[PDB]
Amino acid sequence: ANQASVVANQLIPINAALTLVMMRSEVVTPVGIPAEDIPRLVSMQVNRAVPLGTTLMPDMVKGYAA
Repeated sequence: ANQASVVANQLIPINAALTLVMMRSEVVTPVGIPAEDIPRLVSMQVNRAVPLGTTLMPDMVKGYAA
């Protein structure tokens, strides 16, 4: 597997806007939002709490559509 996903680098509280310190890139399964989309996720809000080490999925970000 070579495809990396965005993984929460800290607990992201419900309704928080994403910042760069919150997002790392890891090869995990199941695959979530592509790690190269991290720039484009900044300031978007999550619709649930995302614990440390959880893969960020399309349905967890408000307004995500790519």
